[PDB]
Amino acid sequence: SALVCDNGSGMVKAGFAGDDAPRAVFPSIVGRPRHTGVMVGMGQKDSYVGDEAQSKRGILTLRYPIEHGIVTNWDDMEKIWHHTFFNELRVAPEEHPVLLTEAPLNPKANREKMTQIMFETFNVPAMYVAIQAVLSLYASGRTTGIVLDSGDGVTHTVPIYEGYALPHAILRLDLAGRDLTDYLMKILMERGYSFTTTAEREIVRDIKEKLCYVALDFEQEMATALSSSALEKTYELPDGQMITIGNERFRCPEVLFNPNMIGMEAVGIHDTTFNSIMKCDVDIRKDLYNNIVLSGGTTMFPGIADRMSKEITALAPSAMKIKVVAPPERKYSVWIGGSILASLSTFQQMWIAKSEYDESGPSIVHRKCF
Amino acid sequence: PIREELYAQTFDELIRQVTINCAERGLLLLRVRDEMRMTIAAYQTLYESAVAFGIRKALQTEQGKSEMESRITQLEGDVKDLERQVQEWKFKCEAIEK
Amino acid sequence: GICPIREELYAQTFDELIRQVTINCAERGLLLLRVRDEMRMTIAAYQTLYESAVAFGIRKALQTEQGKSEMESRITQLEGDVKDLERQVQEWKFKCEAIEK
Ligand SMILES: Nc1ncnc2c1ncn2[C@@H]1O[C@H](COP(=O)(O)OP(=O)(O)OP(=O)(O)O)[C@@H](O)[C@H]1O
Repeated sequence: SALVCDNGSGMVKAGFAGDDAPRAVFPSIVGRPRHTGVMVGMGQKDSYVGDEAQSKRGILTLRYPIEHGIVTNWDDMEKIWHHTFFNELRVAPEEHPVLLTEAPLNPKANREKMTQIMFETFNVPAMYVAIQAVLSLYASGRTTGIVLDSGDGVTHTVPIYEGYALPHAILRLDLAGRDLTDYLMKILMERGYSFTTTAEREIVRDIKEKLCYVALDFEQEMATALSSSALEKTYELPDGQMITIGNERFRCPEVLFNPNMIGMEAVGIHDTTFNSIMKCDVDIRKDLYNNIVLSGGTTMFPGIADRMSKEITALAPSAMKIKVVAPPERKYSVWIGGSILASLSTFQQMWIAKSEYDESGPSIVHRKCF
Repeated sequence: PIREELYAQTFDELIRQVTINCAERGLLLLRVRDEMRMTIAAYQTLYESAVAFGIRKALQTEQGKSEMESRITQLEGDVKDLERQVQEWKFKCEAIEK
Repeated sequence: GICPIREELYAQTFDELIRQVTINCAERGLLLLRVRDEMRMTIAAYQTLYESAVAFGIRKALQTEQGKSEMESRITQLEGDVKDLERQVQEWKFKCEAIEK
């Protein structure tokens, strides 16, 4: 009798509690139809959401509600919530308690307004919200350590001790899988092709999801690519065309590793992780080294864990051993963390009752959220 | 409509037939109609809940907009007062120079 | 709560049961199939009614929303002008007061 769902900047997921996978996951997009004449279509709706928006994107104008893990609008956000509850899930919002994710270090005003929208327009019985990173960590069973929540839109290096995140140690970076899509498009253009529309963006992200490579030394990788053409792998098109792929496969995470190729003036992922652990006190640094996880949609690249291991060892003192994990299903680890947290007898104690909102304003509730 | 009650009676008599056949399958037949009724009630409750959500959202957006125009009026009045203060202090400085 | 997989599995069980009862005697299976189809059409009508209710809710939600982005922009620009006037007032206060001393 519980529901859990995400706030992903893209490809948002939703499902019940105590399950191995979300019930339904769909792009987090809302859009309205433009004003025209003869409706050439059947079964039209008010404002299509998610998969319907993807299917009929050519006849819609759409606005993404959540940017870099932070939701800009609120009307679009509640539209998404309505769509999830009443189309994909067919569930009563008044009935079940609901658990919701939360981007690390969000403004108190944003959190409190989000809770009040959850509770007033929906009249939910008892709603709770937790940070995505803690759930992602708990997904791998680990209770302390560093988490590289490198999701779509935003990346967050977050360490955890005592089972809860460290506020002052949290670091933020706006590197994104969408940024990687832009990099892949640019690379494919100087290879020479035509990719400018949103359908072409969809094709590009499909290509990158199907094919990518993470290796150790980009110099020797490029040398091998220019010498031999065996790794020059082919890929289909929706129409009968065949496009062959080279160095861009290795370039897909090179921009992740060194933001200078995109000119972000930031540092690499390994650099950010090392900076975060240095911000951490020297006591639990060995345990944080032993507990390294990669949770996020972008953390699915093949052979990335070993590269992060090499980089952190190189930039770390040699005296202590590291340990980086790579769960088989890292994308949904937030959903699994939410589900396992919900399916706990003691967790029912930390719910936020409707009566509490009735008796007091949500400020003390934002305090209680811990 | 009204066909449903007669259909329920006929299906219960069909249950009588299958339970004079008297297999454990009859218990399954009692269950399938139970979850038919369950999903019917769920559909009705979800319909009423959708209507309630609609009206509640209307109320919330209306109250938010109302306090919005209150803020508009107060801020405009503050702008007028501050402008007046600007001219007053300009004249004070000029008079001090004189 | 309702679940498509639950509905599909129960439909499969109903098919197996109707197969058994038809093997017993076919007419009972004919009646059971007709009853199955009739509450199937009833639940289809209920689902359509619910979808209509959802469409009503979202349509009226848009109607009540009706813009206010220009409103928020007006909020921003007006408060900016307010703080500008505040700072100018304090600056002129300080300047004239110092000249007076
Ligand atoms: N096979 C794949 N390999 C690598 N990356 C992928 C793959 N499939 C999808 N992605 C990336 O994962 C991203 C979305 O992942 P996910 O939904 O887990 O994170 P998110 O919740 O959107 O991020 P955030 O929480 O920061 O908003 C997409 O931007 C996409 O580029």
